[PDB]
Amino acid sequence: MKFNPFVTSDRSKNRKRHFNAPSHIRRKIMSSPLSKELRQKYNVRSMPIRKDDEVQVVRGHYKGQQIGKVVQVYRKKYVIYIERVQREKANGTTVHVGIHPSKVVITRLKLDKDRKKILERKAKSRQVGKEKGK
Amino acid sequence: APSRNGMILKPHFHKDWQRRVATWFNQPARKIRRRKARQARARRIAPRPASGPLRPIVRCPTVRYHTKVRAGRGFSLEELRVAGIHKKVARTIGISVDPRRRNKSTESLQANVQRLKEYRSKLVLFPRKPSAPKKGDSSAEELKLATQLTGPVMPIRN
Amino acid sequence: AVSELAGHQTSAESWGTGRAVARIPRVRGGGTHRSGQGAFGNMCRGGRMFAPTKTWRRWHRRVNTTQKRYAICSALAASALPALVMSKGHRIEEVPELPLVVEDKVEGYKKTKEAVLLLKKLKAWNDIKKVYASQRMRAGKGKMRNRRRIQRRGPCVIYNEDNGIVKAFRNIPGITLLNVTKLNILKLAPGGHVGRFCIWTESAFRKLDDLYGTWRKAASLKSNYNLPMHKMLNTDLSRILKSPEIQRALRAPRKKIH
RNA sequence: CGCGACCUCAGAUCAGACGUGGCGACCCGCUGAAUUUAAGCAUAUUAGUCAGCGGAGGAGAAGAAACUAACCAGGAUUCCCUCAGUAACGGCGAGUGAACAGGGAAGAGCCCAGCGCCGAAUCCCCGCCCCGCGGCGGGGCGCGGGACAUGUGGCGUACGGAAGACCCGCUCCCCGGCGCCGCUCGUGGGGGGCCCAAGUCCUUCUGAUCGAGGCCCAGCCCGUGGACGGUGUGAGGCCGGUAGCGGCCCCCGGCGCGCCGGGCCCGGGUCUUCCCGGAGUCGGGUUGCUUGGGAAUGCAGCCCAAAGCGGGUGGUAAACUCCAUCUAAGGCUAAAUACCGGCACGAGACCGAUAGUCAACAAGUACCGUAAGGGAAAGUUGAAAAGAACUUUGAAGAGAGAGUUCAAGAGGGCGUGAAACCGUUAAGAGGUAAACGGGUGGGGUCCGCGCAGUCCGCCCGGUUCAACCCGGCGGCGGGUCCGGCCGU
RNA sequence: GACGUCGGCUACCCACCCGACCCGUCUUGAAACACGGACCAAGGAGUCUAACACGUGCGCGAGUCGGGGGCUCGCACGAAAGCCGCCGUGGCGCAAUGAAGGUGAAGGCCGGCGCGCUCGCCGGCCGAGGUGGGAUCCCGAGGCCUCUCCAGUCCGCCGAGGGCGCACCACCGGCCCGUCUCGCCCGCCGCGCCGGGGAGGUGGAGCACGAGCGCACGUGUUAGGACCCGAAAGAUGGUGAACU
RNA sequence: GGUAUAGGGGCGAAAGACUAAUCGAACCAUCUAGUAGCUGGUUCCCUCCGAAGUUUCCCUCAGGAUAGCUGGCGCUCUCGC
RNA sequence: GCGGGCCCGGGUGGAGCCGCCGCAGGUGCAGAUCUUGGUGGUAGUAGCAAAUAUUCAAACGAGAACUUUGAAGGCCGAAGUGGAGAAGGGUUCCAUGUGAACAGCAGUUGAACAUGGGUCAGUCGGUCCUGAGAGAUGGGCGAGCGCCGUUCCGAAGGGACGG
RNA sequence: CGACUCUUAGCGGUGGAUCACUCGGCUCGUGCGUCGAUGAAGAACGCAGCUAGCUGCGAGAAUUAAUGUGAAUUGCAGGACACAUUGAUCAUCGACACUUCGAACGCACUUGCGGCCCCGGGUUCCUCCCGGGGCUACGCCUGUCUGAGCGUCGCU
Ligand SMILES: [Mg+2]
Ligand SMILES: [Mg+2]
Ligand SMILES: [Mg+2]
Ligand SMILES: [Mg+2]
Ligand SMILES: [Mg+2]
Ligand SMILES: [Mg+2]
Ligand SMILES: [Mg+2]
Ligand SMILES: [Mg+2]
Ligand SMILES: [Mg+2]
Ligand SMILES: [Mg+2]
Ligand SMILES: [Mg+2]
Ligand SMILES: [Mg+2]
Ligand SMILES: [Mg+2]
Ligand SMILES: [Mg+2]
Ligand SMILES: [Mg+2]
Ligand SMILES: [Mg+2]
Ligand SMILES: [Mg+2]
Ligand SMILES: [Mg+2]
Ligand SMILES: [Mg+2]
Ligand SMILES: [Mg+2]
Ligand SMILES: [Mg+2]
Ligand SMILES: [Mg+2]
Ligand SMILES: [Mg+2]
Ligand SMILES: [Mg+2]
Ligand SMILES: [Mg+2]
Ligand SMILES: [Mg+2]
Ligand SMILES: [Mg+2]
Ligand SMILES: [Mg+2]
Ligand SMILES: [Mg+2]
Ligand SMILES: [Mg+2]
Ligand SMILES: [Mg+2]
Ligand SMILES: [Mg+2]
Ligand SMILES: [Mg+2]
Repeated sequence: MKFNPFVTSDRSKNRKRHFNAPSHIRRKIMSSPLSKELRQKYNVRSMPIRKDDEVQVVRGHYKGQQIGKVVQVYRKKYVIYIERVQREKANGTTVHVGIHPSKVVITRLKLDKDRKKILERKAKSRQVGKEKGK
Repeated sequence: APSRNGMILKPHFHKDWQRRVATWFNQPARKIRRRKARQARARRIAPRPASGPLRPIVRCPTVRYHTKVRAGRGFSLEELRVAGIHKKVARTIGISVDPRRRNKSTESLQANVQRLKEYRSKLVLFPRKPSAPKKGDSSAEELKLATQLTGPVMPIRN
Repeated sequence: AVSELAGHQTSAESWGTGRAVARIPRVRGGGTHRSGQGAFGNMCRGGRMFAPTKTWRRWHRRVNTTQKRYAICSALAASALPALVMSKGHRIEEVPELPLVVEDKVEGYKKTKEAVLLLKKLKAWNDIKKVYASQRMRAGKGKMRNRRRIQRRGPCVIYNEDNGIVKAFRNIPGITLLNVTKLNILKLAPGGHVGRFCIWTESAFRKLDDLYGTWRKAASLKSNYNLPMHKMLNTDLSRILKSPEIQRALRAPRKKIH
């Protein structure tokens, strides 16, 4: 149960905040879980999705064990485009099918300086939390 | 129109009373705010009583009561002179002083002087600086208690 | 309440007789759809509701303190009598004793696992199972008014002093925590029904006589209060009816149907 | 015949500042009605209300008795309960209508003129030096100016004050900077940023699960986290969040420490000697408004117009006589109080697109009037546009095929798609308009049988254990209350 | 009687016999040549606050109470709930009657002291009077009997008759306050234009061994917009001589 | 064409004429949901009981108060015991 | 089921819903010349009749009574159905293209719609002057926003020549 | 059996009622409680590659600088950026900038007329002319300067 008297806990207000969030907040919203191997290695639950990651589809029509690269991140529509997750239009044109990040597991990260910093911060915070628990 | 023995009533609702209706949905919030302010004020003066300065003994006019005893606004100047406390000094130690109150009876004067003496007896005058000057109490009776005095100081009982 | 300005923000005058209209105030002038249409009436579109709701309605009701104590004592007494607790729907079949009183070490709990283990040991976990099975969406407009989820009320836990027991029994659905000195009738009798299953603590159980007192002793914590007297002592009608004293003073019944 | 001071009065694109307007929910000062009630209506009521004008703040106003009382007295102002629908007012009709005391919230007291003592001991402006200077200050150096004796500053104001006499114990408060340790209660003060638990486990539905069954104990794991929202349904564990005296990184505010520049030689009690009061003001007559205030409650234009053991008040006008209580005609002050406007949040037994604000949407918009002003209608494909490629008739609008989708029997005002009304198909009927109630008959629609439906349920005739014993287990009732607890 | 046959009251259509004028409203009188009405969908009219009166339910009860305030939580459920030398300041009730100064509810019996003087003063006793009707309770002769005659404590029904008599009603008395008439005495700190008492009528929303307080529900009457819609009007502030 | 006269006001060779399609008192907003003893309307079923247009008073006669007619809630008793 | 209504079967629909014990209300429509929205008979009906009038051939075009071209017959008959302005309008002006909607028939046409383009000043006018009038300062009034008045209760010209 | 008309049913039309959804309202409550001559509220006109409206912005005109975050915006192209770089977008926002009217301020409101200083084009300050920059409103306080008076006085 929520106790902080400054949190929303309102259906319409939470929906308004979700659908009107700025781009940098939408980046945090569009986060996907890491694979079990990556979770074991980096000790990180989930990370925001990026344009150059390897992605497996967990739910939907395109569910499978294939590994595909992210084509682009469409934050306005809260969706991402994957390499081989595409459909044929009427005239034969190929169009990418949008998959929500929450239904996607990352099997390989695009490691940059900022990504490493985020991984270290998350791991240190989790370590501090588990030390507090003990 | 009257009908078979009802009371003759004259409601005072001929003005635009609905314009000036005062609701009381603010009552619990008002009480909470008052309690928070009271606690903050008590915390600001850590060793001083939260109620405030000592109040004198007062008898009520209007023969209806004629016997109850309540708290007065402050001790009169004659009572301070008899007790030996300067009027300007008294307000700085927590003694209520007002200059309008007269003194007709000897019994009330003596009762208030005795009350002032009793208050002075149980008073812990902290030193102005960490070093102890004259009239400051010993450090023995300074760590023994540094808490508020809940309720009125020396409550009045009839 | 509705806004005081609702429907009267327009300036509408009623067209007089001699015109096919029906003597209703209508919007004055303009080249709009809302022109000569109708306003100020509860039967008109837009209009104003009949007898608009006011904020100064008597929302709050007053109950005597003695009656509130009477009701809370009746609910506390009805916490006994396993028939009434069963009638409330609580799964009380395997509980070793309905006046379930537990040691004071429960206040020392600080983790939910200890709480669920204790509940399973006392065999009161079936109530939590029923609460889990009762979770579903509310029907009607309440979903869009922050009342989307509904569930069954579960067991109540009464403690003497707070030592972390609430945090342990905080994430278990259906469990309500009450203090002895501030027992609430709204939670001891949910829905106005007097039956309710409560789990007591030894200190809390012993404080009951100090809170209300017996018939021959005062409350000792309430300034002037005593337990209410019984209107009748021998409540069992069956025993009274077939008692020898009554049977000796009865006529022979007439049960021959004519 | 001019110059030099002073008093009154002008000019400035003279040096440096200040006011103007807006909002106005709450507040202050004026002005100020009529609808309405009195079953008519003129006094009254509506009502010191709406309309109009002026002036501020975060609150405003008020405020420390020219008071209340008549008691064994109380003691600034403001607000709550009660006093009280009472005293009182009123074609004594309708109606109007306080104050005191009592219990509380909060609580804080003071300063001038005059009277007098100090060599104007006082203040403003310009120049230079030092500090800091983004809410322009402090000190020093200037025979540099000005204001002020038609009165500045120090002491001092009704609770008495000033000066001497000599009784008593003794000498820290404030302002501006330089830095410093404690991160200062929602249990780390305010603002911002980045983060911290656990199934996408096995089958099985579906277009898609967040559905169903199961998984060392309601089931697997977390739980100080089982709120909420999103994700192709109904998710504690997919994601953001949620709980936490959880963490880290910056800014700000506040309380304390050492230093510098400073300002500051600051008492109480008794006695003695002097001093101590706001004028066209009080008050009286008058008239108008207002009030519960009634031979006049308050505010006023006009006339009269003061005194100092005086003046005011003591709810019936006047005289005489004692009592009680304050010291008006000068000024300041936070708190308890109000807040339909503004900024940022939280919540709901409220409405759910003819409802809820006029406005869920490019709404004070389109549009109307010369103008003051008036003022709408209007949400929904689909999970994903995957928004119908391509073939064919037609000039095209439009169709026929094909294709997408679970579904276009969802095709761009596209969710569900009622009634009024319309076309067509199937059936019935038809010269007293149609339609209706009661009673039958005929024809259809399907429903329930049946290839007899003769419907069962007990008693009677034509593979093991009850009867009866042994052992174990559990239960019922009883009294010698057999014994103890329990209990009136 | 059973593979083109059964049962289907009600609804689909049609036919026949009888009945049968269009609803709502004003009205003595409506089918009316009285008014409203083409049809369908959605909205649409006795509400809320306050004051009373009565009835009902609950708690306490000569008491009752929560107004406001204060102490516990940082509000998830909570602006709830619990508590108070505030438990009562204060309201209502427990005492009424006069304009007011004021007064203010018990008598009766017994013996004595003054002349028992229907009057005053001393000690004891009973403590809301009496009459009539009074639901219920108490006593109750006797009867009914019991397989035979007598005796017989017991479990019964009826029980003539005799009583204590709830609540309430009617009447007769008593008491309290105002007022009228006739009167005789009592006390003192101050002996008076002092104060008190009696009898007999009358006026009062009174007493005469109590019943209210708080909450909730319903009805009825009001003030409010007041079940909904409807004027001819009045007032305040602004805009127009582009027509005339 | 420019300008002046603005609502109890203007202007009028005078008709109560004109004053933005309104003039025996213009338009706009508010008081205002002004008042009406006067018209119209007033939303589900079943069961039980069931009226009056009459007396008196009222600037009372299309309306009220008051008695009468009605309903509901009871209570006090008697009994084919 | 007397009734208010209710329980099942079938079809469509695609995401929430109901019973019971209590609580609360903006809780039940046939009417109010009720409000809003929609739809009928009338009805393929009234009507598309004020100002003399059209005809032939060709072209574009799927399509011609209405467009264009040529010919013929007419009217407006210099107070015009002609050529230019003011007020007002505001892109309606010009070129190209479409024929969805509008031009009460039609249209190959338009003042419709969509693309673009177009207004050139010392001499033509505003700008300057004052008229009827309006309106500041000084002054007066007014509780006040402001009003009275334009020479009236004003130290009202900041200009110029010569030295 | 025709056509028309009446009732019922299936399907197809007009219409958008009902139900379910809701980034919107209404009500209560908490904290804060801040406009302007250093130019407020409001209004006008402009600003995007393709841009009408809404929203945002002001000739630095769909935003500049700085801080935090860290790989996009997106209807299409174009692309800047190397995302091992102050570095795309976002949020914060303390620096800078902020057209014309408007208390609106040189005079009036036509965007018309002026005056006082400085600089440049032209000059070789030379006045015309052109461009740019700073001033020029009312009331009022302190002070300065220049003044008036048959106001009250002093010397000659
Ligand atoms: Mg206090
Ligand atoms: Mg009247
Ligand atoms: Mg009337
Ligand atoms: Mg009248
Ligand atoms: Mg008045
Ligand atoms: Mg003041
Ligand atoms: Mg007072
Ligand atoms: Mg009272
Ligand atoms: Mg002085
Ligand atoms: Mg979800
Ligand atoms: Mg969830
Ligand atoms: Mg998580
Ligand atoms: Mg008197
Ligand atoms: Mg709407
Ligand atoms: Mg549809
Ligand atoms: Mg009538
Ligand atoms: Mg008639
Ligand atoms: Mg009829
Ligand atoms: Mg009609
Ligand atoms: Mg309806
Ligand atoms: Mg009544
Ligand atoms: Mg009206
Ligand atoms: Mg009148
Ligand atoms: Mg005439
Ligand atoms: Mg009405
Ligand atoms: Mg009448
Ligand atoms: Mg009856
Ligand atoms: Mg009958
Ligand atoms: Mg025709
Ligand atoms: Mg001719
Ligand atoms: Mg021409
Ligand atoms: Mg053209
Ligand atoms: Mg046409």
